[PDB]
Amino acid sequence: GVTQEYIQTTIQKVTVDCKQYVCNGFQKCEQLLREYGQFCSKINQALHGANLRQDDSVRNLFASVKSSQSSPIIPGFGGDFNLTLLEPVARSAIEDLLFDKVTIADPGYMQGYDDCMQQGPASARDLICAQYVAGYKVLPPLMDVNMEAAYTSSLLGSIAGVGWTAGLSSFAAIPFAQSIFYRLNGVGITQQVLSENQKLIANKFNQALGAMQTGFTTTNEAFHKVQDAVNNNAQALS
Amino acid sequence: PLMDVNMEAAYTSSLLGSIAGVGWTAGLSSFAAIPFAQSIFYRLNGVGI
Amino acid sequence: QQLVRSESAALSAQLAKDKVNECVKAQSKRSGFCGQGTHIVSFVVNAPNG
Amino acid sequence: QQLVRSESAALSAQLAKDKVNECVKAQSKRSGFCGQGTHIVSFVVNAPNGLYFMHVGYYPSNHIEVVSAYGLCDAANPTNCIAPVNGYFIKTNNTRIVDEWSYTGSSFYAPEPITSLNTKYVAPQVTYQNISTNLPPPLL
Amino acid sequence: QVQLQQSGPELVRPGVSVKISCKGSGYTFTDYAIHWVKQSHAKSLEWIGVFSTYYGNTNYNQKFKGRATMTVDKSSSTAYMELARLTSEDSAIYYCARKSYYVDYVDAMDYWGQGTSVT
Amino acid sequence: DIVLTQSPASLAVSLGQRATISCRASESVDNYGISFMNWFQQKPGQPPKLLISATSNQGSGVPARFIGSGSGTDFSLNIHPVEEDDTAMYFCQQSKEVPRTFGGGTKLEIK
Amino acid sequence: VPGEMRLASIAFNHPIQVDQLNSSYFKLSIPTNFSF
Amino acid sequence: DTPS
Repeated sequence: GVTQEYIQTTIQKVTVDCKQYVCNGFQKCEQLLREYGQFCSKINQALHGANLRQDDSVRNLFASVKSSQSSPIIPGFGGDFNLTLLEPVARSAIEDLLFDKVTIADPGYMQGYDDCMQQGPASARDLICAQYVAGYKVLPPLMDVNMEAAYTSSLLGSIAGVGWTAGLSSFAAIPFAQSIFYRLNGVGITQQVLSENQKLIANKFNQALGAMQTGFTTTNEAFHKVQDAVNNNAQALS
Repeated sequence: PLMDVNMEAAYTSSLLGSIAGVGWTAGLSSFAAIPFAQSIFYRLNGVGI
Repeated sequence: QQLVRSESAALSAQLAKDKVNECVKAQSKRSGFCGQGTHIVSFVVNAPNG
Repeated sequence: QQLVRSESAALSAQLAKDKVNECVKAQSKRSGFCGQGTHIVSFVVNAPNGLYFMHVGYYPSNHIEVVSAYGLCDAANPTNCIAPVNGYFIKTNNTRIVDEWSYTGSSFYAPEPITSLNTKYVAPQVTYQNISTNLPPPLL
Repeated sequence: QVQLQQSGPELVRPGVSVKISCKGSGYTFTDYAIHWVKQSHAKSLEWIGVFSTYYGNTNYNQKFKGRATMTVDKSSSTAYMELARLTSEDSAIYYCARKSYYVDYVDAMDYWGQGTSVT
Repeated sequence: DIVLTQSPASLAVSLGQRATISCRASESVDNYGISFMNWFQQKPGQPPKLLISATSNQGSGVPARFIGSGSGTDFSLNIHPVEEDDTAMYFCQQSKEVPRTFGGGTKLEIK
Repeated sequence: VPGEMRLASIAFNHPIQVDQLNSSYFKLSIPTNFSF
Repeated sequence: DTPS
């Protein structure tokens, strides 16, 4: 059977123009604000440091994600196990299911500024267009989704496996099913039972795998947490 | 509070009954059901006595 | 508000890193971490902000 | 502000305490913790407002691919199977060893004759290689 | 500069054991196994056995399991080999050779001794 | 070990002629695609000399003219520039299994 | 003095690939050198 | 740009 968890690693990165949030360059404001100009400098510095911390954590995480070596991945990887998490070579279909069920507003960057502007649909209601009214700026993530996809496939390539000593030097490079059998002997299941039930194991395993298509409901708490991470980011801007 | 204190006590009663097995592999599913004294000696052999 | 959230995110990110270096990279006998059914291989995928 | 800083410092101090009672006092197999090169001894020194750690580590280089087997049996006797302990059985590429197979450590490439010190008896499996003539560990 | 100096040929009488030697030169003697083969005719040759010079490990042709053996004097950098129970059918040319791996996992016979013979 | 045979038992050629030697095995010798086939050269009054190995048609003590060929049960040697000093007995040898037996060989000669 | 800054892609270092073989034997990757 |  399966369980799921969501662990947030970032806060959306934003900056605020400290002139524009107060006024639009009207000159009475422009002169009056000078008395408080050092507060804006403190505001900008604090926001800047916060954004640096967000990018620091990303690099630190990826340093542990990378491996010196990994298996290539082709269709039919994992043998008789279904492995629908494999990419549609692409981001995995499972990642796309998550992205489709999430209710987040359409992204900035491209076309950005011209998706605020009249050269687009009249029905846009994005806070991203409000970014260019309010003086907000939403910074792009450091991680790049394509590079991120490469990192997640690299992790899949380290599978098979965890056994055969620490695994921190050598790379076993063996089929997935064999690593499963190794793990099941690791929990006291006899080898004889495992050989008798090999197809049964694959069937029960793929039954649990198939249950992932019911995993995107509001009753799935990990899914709910993903949605509220998005809600919190949008809420602060609003 | 979310839970009645008697149910909370019932949860800790089950923890007292979860002792022995402690070891005997990871102990994850099997239950040895042996006397407390025996589990103590098992733990004492765990440090080489 | 942003500073507080950023710090909690940093701590949360450390937890994720710990699971990658334990729950994913190795079988574990510890219970606790990972799903509660002993442990057998676990997987991780990209999610927004995490 | 001062109260907030104090609380975060207490949590940070707990982390340091945990590493002194694991990362420093003993070798650890968890990885993640300590330096990123397996683990070997680490040291700690005083620093203003805190503790400063140094972690010695092991970094692999010049990786090669070799042929290896899951285990070895005996074509004359299916119940005689063995498997390496904390190491691997690899096909021999060394002129000192007359045997077709050799034992190595997993942290560093280094072939050696297979001996009973490096093996354990295991239940047989279909993927184990069968020896058609001579395998000295055990001879019988 | 690898060399083996095989010992000279002998017309040994039957039922006498026969010892042959071939000291190494120009390489570290203990890092390579010695191969021993028999030539009864220019078209008829067979492997006799192998001796590790580092660990003393051996293997032999099963026809000679109750017959010939090999030994090494590591301090003298030399190999010796001997055949028990000589018969007239055992007259042959013999050669020491050095183990090598020009290809991964492929045993090669590399350098060869000049040959010796027994009758 | 697997039995080796070779043909033609002798071959006579003109100088500079291309030439080849067949060398069948009783059973395929490839294990993990390694093959383990060595060819040797010998002349009377001399020890055998290594020529080639199954993945080495250059090096291993010879010029590129000694071309190894084949897989499974069939192997051959191909030399496009035969010279009078290439006349020798030639022997396939199998390192795949003990005893590490080898073929009776064939002999090349200039007409 | 120095010229203009240069735009660049962020590099991605690929792991060394190792083949996952069929049947009873397999390729194994092992380091041949190390450093402290 | 590169160092002096």
